[PDB]
Amino acid sequence: SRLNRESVIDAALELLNETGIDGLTTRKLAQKLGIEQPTLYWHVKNKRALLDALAVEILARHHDYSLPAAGESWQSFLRNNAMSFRRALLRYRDGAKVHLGTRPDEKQYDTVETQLRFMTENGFSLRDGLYAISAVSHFTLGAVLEQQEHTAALTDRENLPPLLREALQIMDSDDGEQAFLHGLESLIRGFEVQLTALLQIV
Amino acid sequence: SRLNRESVIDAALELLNETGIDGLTTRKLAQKLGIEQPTLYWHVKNKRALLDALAVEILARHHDYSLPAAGESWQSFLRNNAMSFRRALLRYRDGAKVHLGTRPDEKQYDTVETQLRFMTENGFSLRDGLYAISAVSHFTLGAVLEQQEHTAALTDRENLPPLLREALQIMDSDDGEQAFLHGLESLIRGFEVQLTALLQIV
Ligand SMILES: Cc1c2c(c(O)c3c(O)cccc13)C(=O)[C@]1(O)C(=O)C(C(N)=O)=C(O)[C@@H](N(C)C)[C@@H]1C2
Ligand SMILES: Cc1c2c(c(O)c3c(O)cccc13)C(=O)[C@]1(O)C(=O)C(C(N)=O)=C(O)[C@@H](N(C)C)[C@@H]1C2
Ligand SMILES: [Cl-]
Ligand SMILES: [Cl-]
Ligand SMILES: [Cl-]
Ligand SMILES: [Cl-]
Repeated sequence: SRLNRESVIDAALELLNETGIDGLTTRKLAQKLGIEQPTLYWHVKNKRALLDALAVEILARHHDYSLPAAGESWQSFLRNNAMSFRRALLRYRDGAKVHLGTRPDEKQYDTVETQLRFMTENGFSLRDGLYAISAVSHFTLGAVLEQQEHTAALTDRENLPPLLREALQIMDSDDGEQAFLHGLESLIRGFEVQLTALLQIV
Repeated sequence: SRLNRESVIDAALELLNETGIDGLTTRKLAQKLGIEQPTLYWHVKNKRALLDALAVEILARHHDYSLPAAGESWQSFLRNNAMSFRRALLRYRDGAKVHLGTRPDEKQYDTVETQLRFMTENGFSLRDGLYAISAVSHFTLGAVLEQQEHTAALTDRENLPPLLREALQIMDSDDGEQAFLHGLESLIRGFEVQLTALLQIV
């Protein structure tokens, strides 16, 4: 097959979706691509390189709300950005796992700079703006992680107390979206309390 | 070596700390234990079983704030519980990854029931209490994930714009704890706004 950047990543995304993060071995990638391993090594040195590139491409493909609308409130931007990030992370098997620990790629610099600048323009110190964005990112990654990994575990592997029993029905009543959106509102409002408080005790 | 539950888990925890979640293969576990693979299979059927058991034991060992103090506020319980959960997840390499997607084990039923009951006693519906606890869990897992995976990536693998440059210094100025604690306060306060609002628009 074609071994340009785009096609290697396509194939790796396919292989990820088919077999998860453990299936992504340079060995199985060579098979999908129809090549020998030294051929693949010329293009792709190791799993880390591959994963870093997949993380960027997952957002290029499916992260459709990466910048604020004109005059958009910071609350609304974080909300829309979070839902977009969640969507993108859920579109491939183990995609959140792929994203973990990545730092912004050079291709993403202008976008992440604008996000950070936008927060400071709305009254946050750089630090407080970053802690908000971070918290949103972290909560969204955890929520997605937990969902994706739960589904995996249900393909592999009775005296419940009553509240737990009900709580289990509730979590499993949708894909996680209800709990995620409730949490996201809580988070955004907590940032707001913090921001508006200025130097007052809060 | 001894192949009781306790010693198998000890060994697997050791192997996890030494080699991360990918190092935990039934094959490498058999070597640490000084046994052949069919011997190990009698005790441990597959990786999933192992991981589920490790997740429970990581909390038994290092999760020291799993229940509310007498008269403790719900805010203070969530705070103390979250910091405890974070500590426990950070005590082994890839321990958050080990915990992902696990549901409460029978050994943990009484504790999780009490957590859920405690929330409802403090004015939450079961559902809203669960969304709070979930959000805390998810945010803590993401935060820990991101930290642990970042450190891994720094063992494997220059025109930064200014805000990103500073933001990178800030994240890397500690182990993640500052951002985590700031986020946690934001989250808890957002739950409070939601709870006290009752049927009022908020
Ligand atoms: C600001 C920032 C971000 C991210 C990030 O990893 C990061 C970092 O590692 C160090 C310092 C700053 C940041 C994101 O992953 C990312 O997901 C991202 O790259 C990103 C994106 N590229 O559009 C986002 O939308 C952000 N959003 C999920 C809060 C977030 C922004
Ligand atoms: C309530 C609950 C919890 C957890 C959980 O996985 C869960 C679930 O999967 C379905 C329904 C309810 C819950 C936790 O993982 C756990 O980490 C947990 O087992 C736990 C523990 N065993 O002590 C905790 O302390 C909790 N805390 C991190 C918010 C949280 C509580
Ligand atoms: Cl071709
Ligand atoms: Cl080619
Ligand atoms: Cl022995
Ligand atoms: Cl034995």
